Amino acid sequence: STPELRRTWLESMAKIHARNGDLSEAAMCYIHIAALIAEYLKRKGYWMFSMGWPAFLSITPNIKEEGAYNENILVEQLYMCVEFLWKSERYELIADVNKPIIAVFEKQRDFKKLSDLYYDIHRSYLKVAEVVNSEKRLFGRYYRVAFYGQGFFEEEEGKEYIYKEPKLTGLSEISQRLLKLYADKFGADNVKIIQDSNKVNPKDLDPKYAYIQVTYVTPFFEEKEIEDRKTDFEMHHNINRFVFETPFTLSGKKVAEQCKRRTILTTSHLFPYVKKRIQVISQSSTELNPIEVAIDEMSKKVSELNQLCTMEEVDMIRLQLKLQGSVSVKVNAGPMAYARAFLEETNAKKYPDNQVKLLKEIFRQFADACGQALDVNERLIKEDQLEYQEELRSHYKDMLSELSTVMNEQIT
Amino acid sequence: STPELRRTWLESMAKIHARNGDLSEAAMCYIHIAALIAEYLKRKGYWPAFLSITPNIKEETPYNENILVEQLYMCVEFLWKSERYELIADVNKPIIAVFEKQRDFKKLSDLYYDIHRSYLKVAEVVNSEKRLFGRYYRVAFYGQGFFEEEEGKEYIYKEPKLTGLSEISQRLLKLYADKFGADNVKIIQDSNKVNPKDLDPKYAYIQVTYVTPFFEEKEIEDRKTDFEMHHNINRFVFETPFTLSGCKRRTILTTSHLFPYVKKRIQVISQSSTELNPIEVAIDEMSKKVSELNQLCTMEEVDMIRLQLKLQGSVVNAGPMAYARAFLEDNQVKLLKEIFRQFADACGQALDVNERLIKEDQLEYQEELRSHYKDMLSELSTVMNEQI
Amino acid sequence: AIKCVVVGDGAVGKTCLLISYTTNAFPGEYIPTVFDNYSANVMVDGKPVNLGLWDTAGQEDYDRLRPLSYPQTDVFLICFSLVSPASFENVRAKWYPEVRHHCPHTPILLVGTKLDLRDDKDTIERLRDKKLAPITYPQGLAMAREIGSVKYLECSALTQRGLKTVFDEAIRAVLCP
Repeated sequence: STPELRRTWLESMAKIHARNGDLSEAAMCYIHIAALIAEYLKRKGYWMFSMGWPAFLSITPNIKEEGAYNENILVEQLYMCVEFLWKSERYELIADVNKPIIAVFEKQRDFKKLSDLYYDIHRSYLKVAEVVNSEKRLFGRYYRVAFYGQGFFEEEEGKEYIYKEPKLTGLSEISQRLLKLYADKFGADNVKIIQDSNKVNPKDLDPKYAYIQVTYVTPFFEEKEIEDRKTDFEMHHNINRFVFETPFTLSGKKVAEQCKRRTILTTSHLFPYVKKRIQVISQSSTELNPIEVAIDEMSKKVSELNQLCTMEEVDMIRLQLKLQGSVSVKVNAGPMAYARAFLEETNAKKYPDNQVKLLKEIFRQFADACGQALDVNERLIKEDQLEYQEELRSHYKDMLSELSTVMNEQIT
Repeated sequence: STPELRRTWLESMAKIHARNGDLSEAAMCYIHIAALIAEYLKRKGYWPAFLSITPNIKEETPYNENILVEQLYMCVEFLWKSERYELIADVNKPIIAVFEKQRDFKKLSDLYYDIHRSYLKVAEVVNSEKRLFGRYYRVAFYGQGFFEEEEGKEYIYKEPKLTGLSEISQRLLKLYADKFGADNVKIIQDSNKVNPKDLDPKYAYIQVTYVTPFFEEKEIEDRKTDFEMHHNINRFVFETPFTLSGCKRRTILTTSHLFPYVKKRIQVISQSSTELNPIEVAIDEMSKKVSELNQLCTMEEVDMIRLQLKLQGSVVNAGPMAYARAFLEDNQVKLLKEIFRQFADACGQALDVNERLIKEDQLEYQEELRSHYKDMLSELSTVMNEQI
Repeated sequence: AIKCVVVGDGAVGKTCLLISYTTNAFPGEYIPTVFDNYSANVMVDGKPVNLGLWDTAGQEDYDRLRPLSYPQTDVFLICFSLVSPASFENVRAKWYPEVRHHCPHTPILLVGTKLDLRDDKDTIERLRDKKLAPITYPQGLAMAREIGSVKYLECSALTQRGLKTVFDEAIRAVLCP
């Protein structure tokens, strides 16, 4: 995209991203633009201080994507970048970008500026300690969209994309938004939401109508990465793969016949990037039968209750609900439908053991904490709500009894 | 192998440097301590990685990360006490790598603030005479028949503050004289040569000579700063001028290690001395002249009366009109370096900086010297072709 | 920090709706689970908020074991589908008389679900066999105003229409009464 032209793209893309709340990406735009000139000035040999364009691969791997004007321009661009991060609630990466700034001030020896350069790095980490893990910061809700239609869409005639919508834009917003944006450019009626979630491709669409698959997705990681991605920021910084659990239940949809499919898709360039959209490329699916998901989804509501107790706040409203979901089931199956189908003596003879054994330890830990939960709900009930909690432990104590009959085993 | 107990030598050796009030040698101990810990946890997988700090870190069991940081934490507080502020940064530089991985944050902050406190504390004391690192002295005892380290050991000592020559010597004697032979040691006031058997054995004898950490030309560019003249110095040159043998000579000995160090003195490995041609003696003094004034103009908050005197001397019975004897002919010209004489002229850029500084009380002492200046200018600049 | 009840006749899509909202996945495609009583956080007006949802049964045999959780709630709402007006007849009489009996002065917006079907011909064809189907927003606004409520909202299960706004005005009832 030549040196002279690929630069002008980033600038007006920054002020444009700046203009309409695409902060993080406009921020990313400047530190990604500033690497581009780092190599061009390396390519004329004008001189990690002054090491081509990989010194900005520290903050993001897609900084490489810019390689295929003077010094104070290189520092005016990071200076403009760092502030864009300061508004984009991403206080962290500002440390990894003031390095080459310092690496030149230490070369020209200024001290006062290096002083208040090292101050604003402290003025960031401090604001982090009251932001990080307070769930105050939020970007979130990346979506998985795909266009399908030949003789309709030009450049994006089919590719599968991944939008980063902002704040708490739910699907009611983005779906109505894409529908509306494209319904009135090819006539009403003929603009099908095509809510599918399944890896559609058969194109049994009667090509007189145009489709637009949409399906929420979540930054997906493994077991070893989950120790690394502890807080709320670290999971949004540089994400390869997002996963969405898609039900493929036998026949239609909705204990023993209900199954779901995790389909992960990567994103080529890593979020956050310059342009808001970026494509998927592959949807590898790990299918989970009605016992593997039972193990994993009944395990899901276990760690969650345990996560409202280590919290310091613990809000009287947010607890009583999730335990009603745990102890006092109404207008839903119930946590015991898992026991009778995959744990009764007559059942659980063809399902392998150790599977059912892990289902035991999850079941107990889900109990011993469930009881820890009702005690906390006794600490902030106050007044009338006490007559209620008297019923909660009742439903819970009975839940222990039935668990003991299906399992042929004593439950304390 | 071993001295993994002599890591406690240093901690002991440090505490005496602290008691001695010689702290710039001391902080260096705690670094090599944490430099030695850093290889042992590297060999067991739990090393010269401080090469930015000091290159002579090559000369470097229950150990933890916490014990390593506590080795660093108690070194920065020596640096900040030693007034060598510039290095707090390159030191606190990988203590953050393990605090960012551990993500302590509240420590990442007030650490990144302590390093902000450093660069704001050096900008206030740089270009003040407030920094007294120390003084350098080449010594040499030749107790071949006495108690000489190996033979006639010769190696430079670092005394703190501004004392020396007289202070270091008369302290060195009464300290060697009680373990040696009282009134059997020698002053040895002359610096040049010194070769044994050329003085009868009294069975002791020690030498003392001031020295300045001499830099080349290529170095004087990066060594523009105040602390850079006293960091990573492998060599000190002392000027021994015969002036007549009745031209100037100069010995530029290099030491083995790099100041600073755990001990106040270190061994030399090469004495290198050269006599300077007479016309070569001029470019050495008249150029040292040129920079002394540029340093007084720039500085800001200039010592005032110090600025006034320096001009007063620049013309003439003994003035820097030495070029009256360096123009009318004389030696290997090589452009005569008269352009180095031509740059010293533009130090007339001083008189203007004075012309702004005084009050109208000396509003005439200025035109007065601006006349002795112009009279010494083009009029005595006739022996150097045109005028400036 | 907000509590919020979901009343209504059984199979007024109460669970069918909330399942589809708190997990963005489009209705009928909701990845199903037990537990019940859902919640999630939503961006409204300017501020973000955490919105809590209690599920209630319209299955008759769970009366008396229903009202005990109404304690602590800060906004109420009653769910009827515009599909079967047998729910609409039964909500003036079963659920407003139930709100006067527990927390009788906390706003309870009644909402119409399953609007999508009000233009479906194959259901108006089963509706014409018994000759009933429409539940009009004129009558909807009026039943809710005479039920002293704050708002009635024609919402839809699928097609997403009508949705979002409901949970928004649920908390917008709390902020600006």
